[PDB]
Amino acid sequence: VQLQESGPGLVKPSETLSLTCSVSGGSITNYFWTWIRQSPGKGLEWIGYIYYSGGTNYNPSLKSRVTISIDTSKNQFSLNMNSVTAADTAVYYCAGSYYYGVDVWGQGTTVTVSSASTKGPSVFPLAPCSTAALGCLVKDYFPEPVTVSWNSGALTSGVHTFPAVLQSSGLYSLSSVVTVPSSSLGTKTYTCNVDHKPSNTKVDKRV
Amino acid sequence: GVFNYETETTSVIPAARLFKAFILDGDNLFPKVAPQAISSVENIEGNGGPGTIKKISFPEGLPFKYVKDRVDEVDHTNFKYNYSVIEGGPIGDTLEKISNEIKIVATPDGGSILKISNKYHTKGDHEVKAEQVKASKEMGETLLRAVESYLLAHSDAYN
Amino acid sequence: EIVLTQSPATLSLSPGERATLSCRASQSIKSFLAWYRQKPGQAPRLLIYDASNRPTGIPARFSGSGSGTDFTLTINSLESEDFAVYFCQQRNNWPFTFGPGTKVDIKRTVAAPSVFIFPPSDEQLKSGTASVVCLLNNFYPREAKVQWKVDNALQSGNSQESVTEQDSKDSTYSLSSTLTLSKADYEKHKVYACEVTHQGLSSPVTKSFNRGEC
Ligand SMILES: *[C@@H]1O[C@H](CO)[C@@H](O)[C@H](O)[C@H]1NC(C)=O
Repeated sequence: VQLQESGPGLVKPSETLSLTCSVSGGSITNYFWTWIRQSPGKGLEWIGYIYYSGGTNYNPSLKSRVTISIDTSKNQFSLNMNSVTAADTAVYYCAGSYYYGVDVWGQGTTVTVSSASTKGPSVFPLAPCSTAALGCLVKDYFPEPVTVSWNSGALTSGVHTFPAVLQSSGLYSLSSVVTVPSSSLGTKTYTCNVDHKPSNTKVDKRV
Repeated sequence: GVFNYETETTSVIPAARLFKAFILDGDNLFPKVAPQAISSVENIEGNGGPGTIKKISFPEGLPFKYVKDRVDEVDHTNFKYNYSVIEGGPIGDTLEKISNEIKIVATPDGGSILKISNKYHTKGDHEVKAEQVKASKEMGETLLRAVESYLLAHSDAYN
Repeated sequence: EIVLTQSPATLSLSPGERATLSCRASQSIKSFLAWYRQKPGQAPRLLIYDASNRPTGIPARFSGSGSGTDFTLTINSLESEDFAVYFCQQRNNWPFTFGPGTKVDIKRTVAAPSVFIFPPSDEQLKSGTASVVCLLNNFYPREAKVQWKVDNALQSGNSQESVTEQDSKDSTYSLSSTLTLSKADYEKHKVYACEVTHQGLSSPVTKSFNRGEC
């Protein structure tokens, strides 16, 4: 059973959060379809869950402004949270639950509630002048997140993509690195793939 | 006055396997699969069968503390279960009793159907606000899907 | 809502030891407690359900017990891959609620960092800003001291650091210090060095480059 989030990563204050989750690899009948969010301030928080019969169940702290809908024909269910504020900035997980707990989860989509607009990142190569390291610097982007892969996902061993750091400019910045043998520097090609979905930006930068 | 209510839904569970779990062993499962709705189902008087009086205790915080039901028929063959709510909850001056019949029938695709009839015997000629009916429909949906989700999580249970 | 308390917040154990996590509920949750593991960057995975039972596929080295207000999760023979945060969840009364989480850090012997340095790219200098990065790869313990030196000047307030989570395989950390400047300030000096003082180093290690030679 598979779940994929899809929804805006940036919502402006007092507007409506809208997320949708696609179910595949299993019937819409199997689980209690669930929305859960995770924020540093509030930890793991149950938003609500819906049966495939339409019966909803909402968290009282959010029932005031949360509606969860299901469309059994398209094998989808949705979350709609309106009048969002900064206290709603969190990673949102769509998930499927049995009676005993959450059994399968979505990837999680990061929603940032902000008055600001999106800025795509600037990607610069990190290279030197027996073991050798290479990298990319994903600088000056907003909101979170960005995703970095090396050589279209072929280079996975030895990869370190760091937590993003908030710069004093108000924009985020991170760097991703990988170590390789010095022997394969001139032979093999190295390229980092930076995907910033909120700005609809993909930058393949060669090192 | 008598006021008649009907509703039909479906389950992916076969009729026999659902009847064994959702009806016959519902005393065990309802506090286990939906503790947020039912705390315990005590069998005050009887042998499970007709004449039995169950005490379904609810968690504090729900509108009602408890109800007491009476078993009227348990059809182990045609998968019928007629029972009556006689005390507690909404029952009192403006409502005499709630008589309920639940039948489960098998569908060709391997699932089942739940026919749920509610018969509200009001004392005098009082109306029944939908809040009581809405609470019963939500309660039936909650328990049905909880046992359903239990039977999907444990494909061994109830054969 | 029922409030779950988890004790302790952090525990640091060597692989092979027994990890004992605790969960406490403000009211009685009869047996309706679940335990989840959340490895960094991933969605939580359920490990124990209804406070003692184990979903199919979860190894037998995980177990839970308890009733009422006090439950405990036990991990026999910790692996380095068991580095994560473990949460408890009650399902007795809606809304279902989680605990604040207990983070299990994996003890390791001291490991010296590998120090690399990166000049600013030509593509970035055309922006009008300069970022020189220093990498401390696969070390332990977490604490380290990155000192930035331009022409033997001790830099202050123009550099930020980021640290990875503990590695699932070798339980090590990695750190990057990014020294941000303006293009004019960068061009007026030549020697850029990164000095690393770590517990696994007999003495501080410096990597550097010359501005004109890259
Ligand atoms: C169920 O039993 C009640 C008696 O309490 C009766 O009034 C009702 O008609 C019965 N329903 C069915 C479908 O037999």
